[PDB]
Amino acid sequence: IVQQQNNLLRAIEAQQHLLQLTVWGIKQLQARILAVERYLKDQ
Amino acid sequence: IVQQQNNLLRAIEAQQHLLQLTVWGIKQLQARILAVERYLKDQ
Amino acid sequence: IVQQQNNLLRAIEAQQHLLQLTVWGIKQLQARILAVERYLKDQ
Amino acid sequence: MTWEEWDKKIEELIKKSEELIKKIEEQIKKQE
Amino acid sequence: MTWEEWDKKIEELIKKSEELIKKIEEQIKKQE
Amino acid sequence: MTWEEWDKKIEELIKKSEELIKKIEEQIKKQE
Repeated sequence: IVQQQNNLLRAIEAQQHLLQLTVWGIKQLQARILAVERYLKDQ
Repeated sequence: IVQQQNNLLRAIEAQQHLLQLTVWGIKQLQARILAVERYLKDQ
Repeated sequence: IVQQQNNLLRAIEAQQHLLQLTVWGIKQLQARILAVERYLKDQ
Repeated sequence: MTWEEWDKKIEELIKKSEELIKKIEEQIKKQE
Repeated sequence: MTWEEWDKKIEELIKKSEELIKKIEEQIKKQE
Repeated sequence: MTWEEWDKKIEELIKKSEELIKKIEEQIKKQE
């Protein structure tokens, strides 16, 4: 059953990396929409 | 080993809060791109 | 305590589906901002 | 898929995830 | 980082996560 | 909520999550 926990941990480690990748994307999109909003305002 | 599960749970609780924060950001960005799409259309 | 792991697994399965849904949204927003960026460029 | 469908699925999965965390957290307190 | 690299890393991590969930779910059925 | 507050909460939760993964991964090596 310690084999189980080692696998429960491996699934959590995989989801930890997925979360960091989603955060990366959200930051990128936020910067891109901001640049567009500023462009339309400057015009 | 019950100490282990209490720690497996703590990691899941931390990822549960990370997910709610990503959902918050996605909703914000969706509203901002929609306002831009509507602006360009109204012009 | 095997009842516990079955519940630890159920929480992970729920977060696995939440992650796939966030990824879906990020892809949608990325395509929509790209179409806007291209529109402003073509004008 | 529609964004309002997205809102519905997200909210259900979050609630379910929260109720599962409560379940686990209580089965520990029944011992520790 | 490129968005197509992002698509590649996401898909690999999801597949890996799914195969790990199957592993765990079977080691429970071998008992319960 | 402000995006800089968002950046702060995200970073704290990630660090905490990483330190918890290290904790678990060591308590396994103390046995297996």
